[PDB]
Amino acid sequence: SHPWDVSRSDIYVEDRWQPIFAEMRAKAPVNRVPDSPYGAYWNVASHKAIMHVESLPELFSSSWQYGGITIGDPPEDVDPQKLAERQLPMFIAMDRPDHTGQRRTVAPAFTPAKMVEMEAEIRRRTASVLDSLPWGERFDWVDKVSIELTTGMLAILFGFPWRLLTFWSDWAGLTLARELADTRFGFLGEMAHYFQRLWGARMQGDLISMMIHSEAMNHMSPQEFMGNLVLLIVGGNDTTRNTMSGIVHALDKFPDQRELLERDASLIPNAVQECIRYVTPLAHMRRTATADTELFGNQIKAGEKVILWYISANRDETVFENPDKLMVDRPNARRHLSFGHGIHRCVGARLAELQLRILLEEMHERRMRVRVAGEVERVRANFVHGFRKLEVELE
Ligand code: HEM
Repeated sequence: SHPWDVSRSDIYVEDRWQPIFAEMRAKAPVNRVPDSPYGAYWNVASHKAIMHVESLPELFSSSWQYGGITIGDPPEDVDPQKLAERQLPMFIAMDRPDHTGQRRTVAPAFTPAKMVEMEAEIRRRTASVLDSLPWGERFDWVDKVSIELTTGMLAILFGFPWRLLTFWSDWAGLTLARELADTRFGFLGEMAHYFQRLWGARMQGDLISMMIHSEAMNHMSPQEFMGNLVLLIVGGNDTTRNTMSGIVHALDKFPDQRELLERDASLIPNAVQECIRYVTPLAHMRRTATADTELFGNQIKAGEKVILWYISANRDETVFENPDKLMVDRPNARRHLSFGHGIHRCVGARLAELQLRILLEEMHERRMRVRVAGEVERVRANFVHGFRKLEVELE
């Protein structure tokens, strides 16, 4: 099924996946892809099947041992433990019970209590950044806004020395280029050392603080430490950037909506949820079947890749009436799957929602309107989904 091989990056760059996942959703929501630059695998394409799969982790594992949570798998041939150091264990890629203790030790930084406590500094930062922007001129929003605010946000959380650490997120987050694996492991080396120094420094409220004071994560293997660092870095970086990029693009595509949001900005909390759905910053997550099973009248064999395509689920007509339309006021926006579902569901969702609400808010104080002007580059990927560059002009 070359025709339902949706691991190809063109269709996300060319933004033409819509008809393909619709065919799947109609004829076979679950279906097996026999070969691809990623071997064989199952599409899981409907809303209910993703929620289903994701609610049985003992049976659809997300463990790094089986291969982690992406559509890629480590090797080729590759060199042994002398260079089989590459693969990174991380709690997103851990089964229970290990996952539970690891999540529980970052979770308190994302209590609602702590979002009330973090609102104020975010608002100022957003206000500032947003106030430095040149009305009339054309500039790169990704760079000037979305990277700035998100990697800003990420710095706060770690207690990082104040675009700086976004370097080794675009690095960690290409798996198809043999030649480039060495220079990648290099870069992740750098940050590992850097974050190691930072570890000893704190070791004397940030995620280091909370990780240092946790028996889960105080004694992490070199590999795991790199992997968990990759998680919290990428987790709280790329997804929010791209949502931020997609928002202005989506609204520039759907101005009907923008001028309804302009009229009524009580609709922002929901606007955030409709953009997160529309954009789907991460287009999929992976699981690996743990044993033989019926999934949706399909016989999943033990060990097979199961790809959960949120990007399809977020346009499942069973739940989203007129799905390809951005409907800011859409009353069930909330029930999208851009944060996943179940035990691994985004531990950060609330923080993202803040950043994005606050932005939409002090934007609409300045009565900003963002027009997409110059070049517009989507990320070349089947995993990350959003923009490298998005040039824009203002009201
Ligand atoms: C629009 C913003 C975001 C999106 C779309 C997003 C999406 C996701 C997705 C799809 C997962 C995997 C869920 C699953 O497999 O069931 C996830 C997990 C995670 N996200 Fe996010 N995320 C966002 C923001 C953040 C932020 C701001 C942070 C941290 C600062 C963060 C940290 C994490 C972590 C740590 C995990 C692993 C959680 C676990 O396995 O228990 N994310 N996120």
